[PDB]
Amino acid sequence: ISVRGLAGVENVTELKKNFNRHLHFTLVKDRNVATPRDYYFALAHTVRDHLVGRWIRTQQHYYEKDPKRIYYLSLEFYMGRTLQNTMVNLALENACDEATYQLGLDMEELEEIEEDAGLGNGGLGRLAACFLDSMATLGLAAYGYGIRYEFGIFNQKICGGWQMEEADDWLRYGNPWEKARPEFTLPVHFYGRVEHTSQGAKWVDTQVVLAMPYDTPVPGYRNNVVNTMRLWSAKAPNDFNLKDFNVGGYIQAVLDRNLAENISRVLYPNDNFFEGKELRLKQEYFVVAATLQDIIRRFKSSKFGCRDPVRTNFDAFPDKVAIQLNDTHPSLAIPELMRVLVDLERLDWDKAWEVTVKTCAYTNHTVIPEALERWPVHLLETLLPRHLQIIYEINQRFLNRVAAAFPGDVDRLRRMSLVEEGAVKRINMAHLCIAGSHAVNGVARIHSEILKKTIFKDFYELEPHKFQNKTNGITPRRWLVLCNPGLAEIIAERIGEEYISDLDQLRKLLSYVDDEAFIRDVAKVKQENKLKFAAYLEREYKVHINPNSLFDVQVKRIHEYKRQLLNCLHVITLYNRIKKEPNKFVVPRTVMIGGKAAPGYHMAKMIIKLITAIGDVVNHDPVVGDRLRVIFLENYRVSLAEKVIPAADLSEQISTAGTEASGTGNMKFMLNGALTIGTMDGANVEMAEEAGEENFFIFGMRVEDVDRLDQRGYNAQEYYDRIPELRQIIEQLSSGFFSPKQPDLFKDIVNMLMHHDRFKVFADYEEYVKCQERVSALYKNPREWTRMVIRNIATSGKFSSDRTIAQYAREIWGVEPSRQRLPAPDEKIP
Amino acid sequence: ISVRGLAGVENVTELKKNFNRHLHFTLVKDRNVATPRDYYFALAHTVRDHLVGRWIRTQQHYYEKDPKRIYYLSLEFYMGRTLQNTMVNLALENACDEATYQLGLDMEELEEIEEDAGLGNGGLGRLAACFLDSMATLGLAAYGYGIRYEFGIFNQKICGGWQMEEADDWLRYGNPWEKARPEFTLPVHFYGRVEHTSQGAKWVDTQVVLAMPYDTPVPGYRNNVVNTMRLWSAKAPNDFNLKDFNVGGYIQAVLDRNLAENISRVLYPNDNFFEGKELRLKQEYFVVAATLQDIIRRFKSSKFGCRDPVRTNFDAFPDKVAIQLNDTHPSLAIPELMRVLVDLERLDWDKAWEVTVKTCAYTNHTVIPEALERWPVHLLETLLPRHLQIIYEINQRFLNRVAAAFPGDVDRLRRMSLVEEGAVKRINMAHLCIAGSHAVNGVARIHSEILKKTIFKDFYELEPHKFQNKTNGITPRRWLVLCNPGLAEIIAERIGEEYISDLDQLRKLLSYVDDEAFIRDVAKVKQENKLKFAAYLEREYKVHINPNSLFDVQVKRIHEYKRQLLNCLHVITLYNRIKKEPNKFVVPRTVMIGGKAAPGYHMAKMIIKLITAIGDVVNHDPVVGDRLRVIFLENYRVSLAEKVIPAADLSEQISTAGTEASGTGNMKFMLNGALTIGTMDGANVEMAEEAGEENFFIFGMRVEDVDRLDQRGYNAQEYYDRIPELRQIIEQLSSGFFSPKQPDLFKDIVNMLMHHDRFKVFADYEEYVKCQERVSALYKNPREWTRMVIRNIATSGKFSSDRTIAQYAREIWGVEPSRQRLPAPDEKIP
Ligand SMILES: CC(=O)NN1C(=O)N[C@@]2(O[C@H](CO)[C@@H](O)[C@H](O)[C@H]2O)C1=O
Ligand SMILES: CC(=O)NN1C(=O)N[C@@]2(O[C@H](CO)[C@@H](O)[C@H](O)[C@H]2O)C1=O
Ligand SMILES: *Cc1c(COP(=O)(O)O)cnc(C)c1O
Ligand SMILES: *Cc1c(COP(=O)(O)O)cnc(C)c1O
Repeated sequence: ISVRGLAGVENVTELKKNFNRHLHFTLVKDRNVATPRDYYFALAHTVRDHLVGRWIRTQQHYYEKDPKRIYYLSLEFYMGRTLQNTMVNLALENACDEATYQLGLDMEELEEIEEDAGLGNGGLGRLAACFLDSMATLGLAAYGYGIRYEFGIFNQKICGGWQMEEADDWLRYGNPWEKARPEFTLPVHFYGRVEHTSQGAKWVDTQVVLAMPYDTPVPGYRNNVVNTMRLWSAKAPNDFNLKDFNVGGYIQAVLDRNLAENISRVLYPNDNFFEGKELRLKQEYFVVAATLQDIIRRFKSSKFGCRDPVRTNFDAFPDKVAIQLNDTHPSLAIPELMRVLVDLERLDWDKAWEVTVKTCAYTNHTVIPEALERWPVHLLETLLPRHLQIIYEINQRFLNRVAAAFPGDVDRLRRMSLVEEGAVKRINMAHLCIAGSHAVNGVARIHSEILKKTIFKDFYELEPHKFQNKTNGITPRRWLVLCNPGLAEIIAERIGEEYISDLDQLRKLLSYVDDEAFIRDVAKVKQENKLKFAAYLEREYKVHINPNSLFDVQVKRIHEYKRQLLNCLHVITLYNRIKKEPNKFVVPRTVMIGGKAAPGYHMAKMIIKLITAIGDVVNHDPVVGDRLRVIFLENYRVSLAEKVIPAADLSEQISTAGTEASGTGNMKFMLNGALTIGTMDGANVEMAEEAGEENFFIFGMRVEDVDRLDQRGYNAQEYYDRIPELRQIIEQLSSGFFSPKQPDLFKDIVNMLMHHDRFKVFADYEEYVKCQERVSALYKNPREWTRMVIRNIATSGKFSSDRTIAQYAREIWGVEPSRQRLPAPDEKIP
Repeated sequence: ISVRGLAGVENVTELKKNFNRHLHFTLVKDRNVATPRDYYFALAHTVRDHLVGRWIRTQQHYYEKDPKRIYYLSLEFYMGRTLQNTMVNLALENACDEATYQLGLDMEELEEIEEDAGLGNGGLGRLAACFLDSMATLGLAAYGYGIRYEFGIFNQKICGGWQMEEADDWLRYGNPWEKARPEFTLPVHFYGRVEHTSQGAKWVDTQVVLAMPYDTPVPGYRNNVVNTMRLWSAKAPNDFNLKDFNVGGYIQAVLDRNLAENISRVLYPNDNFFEGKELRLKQEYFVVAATLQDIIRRFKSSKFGCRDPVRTNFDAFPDKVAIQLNDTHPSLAIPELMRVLVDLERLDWDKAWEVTVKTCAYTNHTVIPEALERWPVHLLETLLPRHLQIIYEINQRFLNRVAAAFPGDVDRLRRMSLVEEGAVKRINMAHLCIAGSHAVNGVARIHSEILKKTIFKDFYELEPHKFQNKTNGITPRRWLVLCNPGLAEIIAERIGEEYISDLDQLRKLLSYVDDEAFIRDVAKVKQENKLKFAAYLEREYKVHINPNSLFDVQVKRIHEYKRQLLNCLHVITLYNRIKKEPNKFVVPRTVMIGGKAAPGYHMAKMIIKLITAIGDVVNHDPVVGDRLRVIFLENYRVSLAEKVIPAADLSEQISTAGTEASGTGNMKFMLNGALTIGTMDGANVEMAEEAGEENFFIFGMRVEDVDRLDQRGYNAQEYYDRIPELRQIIEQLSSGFFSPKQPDLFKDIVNMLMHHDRFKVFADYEEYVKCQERVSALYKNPREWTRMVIRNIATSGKFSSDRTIAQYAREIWGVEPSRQRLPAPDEKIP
């Protein structure tokens, strides 16, 4: 059937009876009233059963051996569905497929019932998910720590071409994967005030919110290792949240509990954008405070909570603990670790600081200013008074370091301060992270250089040793084996299976680049993938596409820097040329654009309306026929990505050079047989560098060109004046060609494009359509297109998160990865 | 060990492995980190497993056979713990005891970990719970329908002698008994307006709240029948509760969902008291609306949703459906059933009314005015506009009936109206229930007569056939076998086990009233019970009592009509007499008073303070010694009741004649070997009548005396003037003898007692202490005390809820009870 494992005689039988056990005992249903949803749960529970054994021995193991622990703090974990992934990592896929088949059910139909764990916005969140899978696969004693939002990223609905947001109640029917652990609930403080008494400061009169943990298993790939992702939930204490007496109402007091519990209710839907709301800040301290207590408790037991030097010496803390900050969201971990060490454990400042810096590491994910976290001092002042004091003190000592290093450089001092003066005083969380971490890293080579040359230049000069780079990656498991079994199979037919946990081995595929059978196969799976997607489209969304055309897709969050607008310009261009010479041949294309817009991002929502507007016109022009279709992919999410990417021919990664830190969708497309048209931005550089620029469609300005243009000054009128095709499009928008009933509908877009385009869309237009013409040319030659594809796939190995994690492990965490199978799952009950 | 069933070889082994299965697979724990709480859950899950099989066949059965269905609507279901009860009803107690023993655990210690299902306030709620158990035991196709509050009755804490309320988070660690059924979620409407168009009215522009059901199994006693208790939970729709667009905030919209969900958040903590809050009304319509849809859906399938006359003829509705209104809380069911039938199903008014009246029955539980539900019209007008219109129409036609029956009786008309004029117009829900039900019943013989003679006199004259009586009862299972296995065993040693489901058989115990062994035994278990309670006291609450003294206990909600104050007066009297003649012998007593006070009931909270105040004085007077102890039982609840009642010697049921509708705690004490000192109130009358007045300690005014006094006019001064002992107590309170630091602390109590005692406490004082002297006398003669006890126990049979239910079934529901074992639980998988 494929190498989804063995469909053993004993195990298929075993599976079936346990499926029935759960349907009866767990779901309390009988075959006569069971629905597909019930069947999905029975299976999920059956599958989950297989990894609890491993989960328990894994955790027990780490307790015995006591290795250094890696704590990945992130406010986002974009998990997606977990049934299939679990089957894949446990080699249960074929057996489950067989068993369910024998039970007269279609496993695939059941898999579609699982709701996505959308606890993330996009890149940053998905990265964390890929990392977890890699850390488990590499045998690291790692823990993912975050917030259990009961409402993840909103579900996107298109009404009249506009985006409509609606709550994502992903827990509505329950989550069979998580395990509530109310017995490990912890208290988290807010507000209050600071008392300075005799031997130390005291955080007093605080409001208490409780943090209840929920553990979700994270299985490594076929190595019997199952790590843990701990998500915190906010709960109100039953005392003060009722006991602070003297009138108010008993009922009201109870109803008001949903005020402390609002902390974990919903994820903020922003991308590369910072919103300074109090609820956000609360979420940030909540996950940090709870997590740290858990970390220290585990440390206090270790082998120190037995003997060792005997005396809670935190000197070994860094040798046993490593906490990675996914961006600045969990940045309060730094001053919080200090608070605990100094205020509670009573360590001297300097010893505490040494420990803190030595255990913390910070990862930066962007360089655009509006994304940078700068919290107003009055907010920190009210909500976390002691943390502010600690920050000021950290700042004080850091600046003194600077002054001593750069005597007299007074401007440098203000530039480097963690405190920003002006309208309102703010705290620069990024500066905080740099100062309190022993390593700072970018997510792509160019992005990392930009940090050193630009944004954090002063810090780099101060401590050059801190700055590193760790190019992002993706998990071959979910992003290949899971979503594209067809491709994985044919690759395995030639080079084996070892590449799934050693993606570098894909290079061996280079020697089949001239293989006639392989070329035919690679081309076949892609055709099968396109057919399946084209079907799904009519199935769940309804209104036909042509599977023979070129599948041109751009899927990612909607943003000005991502330039979906540039994609738009090209689409309109294709349309106008066809209308000009109707009876001239052109390579057919289905351009698919999908992505979510943050609710408050007006422009982004305007662009979504533009895309659908273009489709309204283009898709109903008889002269166009089936040569050009514009489709907006609704509710783009992980599960949807697993469907489009394998069916994509052309991948669009066209952000303005210097704006996309790295990107990861680009890597997803490369490993799945799509060709890339993009700019020298983020990881695109490393990808083209790995496959060879001849096998990549690069175009547009490089970072240097962008800066040159800025010196000069960007004037869009120029481009408008010299390119008639561009002018024609702009006047079509301006006159209502795409919005008849509301002719001025797109005035904001045009206005922006002509007068305040921060991402110089026009500057890259000419080179973009020219480049687009080259891909159309190559598509006309199936054999050569496919051969170029094989060159990309065979050369994507470097982009697996296993590689990324191995680097973090060795160069930052100080731990050694291991592909050693944990001692089976085998029963055991001590 | 006892007749808690057989500890079979095969089953104890089977139990043990499943206990381990759950500990591992369900709790995901290993023996090395498992805590008593974990062990409790493993067991609960193991036990629950045994009744899912029966649960499924029971429900399937009713579907096949299709009998008349009984729907018990109540806003309260005081369930308590359910682990033991389930073991008892399934004959699993000894086997589980053995198995856990072999696993090296103490079952009793684990049982104490289970949280109480406190979804009730007191009598009314517990009645519903006893009823459910009886309906299952009698094989009735019955369903308990209510609201799943996430916060039940508050947990009571005594601080400085005052009551402190704190949220009852009973779901904190999960509820292994319930089964969420999100697939059966239903919509419930609120607000909106009424449109009158061509063919009918339309309830329009309503706000939608969703009702998610949660099913809990209700096992009959050893008959393999497992009925269902369906509790509704409020959930917000993800559309409009987000989709009603045009600014507000996406985050805020999501956080505001906890506004529609507040409907099922907390139970109102009132007793015999009506609070006209909107949230209450919402809760009332919520349970009614959701339940009815479920009822009709089930009806539409039946055997009509196949064939029958073919044409949704609701003429058979009453032959297939019976809905019992537990008080007026679910009274909206009447106008709602009309709305659906008329507005949606399109039946003519008259045919709809005939059906409604024929399927509804109303149970009244009190006669005090402040407890009567009278909803302001402006509230119904805003929240349920169409229901108001229907009510007005019902009223219109009903009054026309009256006018025709009593021509010219204009005052009768206003008296009988469902609409009350005055300050604000209100709707008399009780009048509504009488008009729309075919039967109205009281809960005790005297209470039922009072209804006919007083409160509902006019209605009785109009339709004498509607009024009936159904004396309350209690379940011998929980209230005997479960809480007093010792007593149940010795009874069984003589007369067998058949009495557990046929309590009348207890009469046979009469022939052992002179049996020397029995007398010794009955006396022994009570001594053992007292020792165990005396221990528990020091264990969990701490500060000694004497097990040889007379256990004088009064446990029930704190209320003025319950007269805990009268009990107080007596206690102080005993104290004063001892202080007068220290070296005179008196029978030692431990008087225990426990009960919760509604948060807003100032007087009731003042009484709690008085009781603790008396104990402060009495318990620390050296001259008193161990002859008199005053203890306030904290957080009185079902699980606590199961502990005190079996250890009680004297039961206090001293409400002012005519105020306690029935009472059920009184019955609990009688069946557990306690003697009763009380007034001729509620079921006390029937109890004394059943055991013989010679075996009961009756005292005080009868109903007639109370009325005589009211004609005359009640003047407490008189009693104060003629009884020196009474005067002495009042001046002690007034002068601060019991409250030194705050001398005027009890001015409200004294003031009330002297000037506004609605329950003439003083009028019954003399006859009360005199009577108390007679019980002390009899306690001095162990052999005769015990013989009187045997007379009560042997004669309590009539007070089992099986009897009550059998009567409801035959005289109101029109169904025949059956003690037929359902065809085993045996596997089966169709
Ligand atoms: C999470 C999100 O929507 N935005 N988002 C960021 O703010 N930073 C992002 O991080 C990812 C992962 O490191 C980068 O690949 C991406 O280029 C960067 O924009 C990213 O995707
Ligand atoms: C529920 C509650 O606390 N109060 N409460 C009532 O309002 N009515 C009550 O109903 C029960 C059960 O029918 C009666 O026995 C009791 O006498 C009556 O007061 C009762 O106990
Ligand atoms: C991989 C992924 C992303 C990242 O896409 P980019 O093109 O790097 O912005 C975002 N959303 C989902 C659903 C993803 O799978
Ligand atoms: C039985 C019971 C009641 C009823 O007691 P009464 O004396 O009838 O008011 C109230 N609360 C609990 C906990 C009960 O068990």
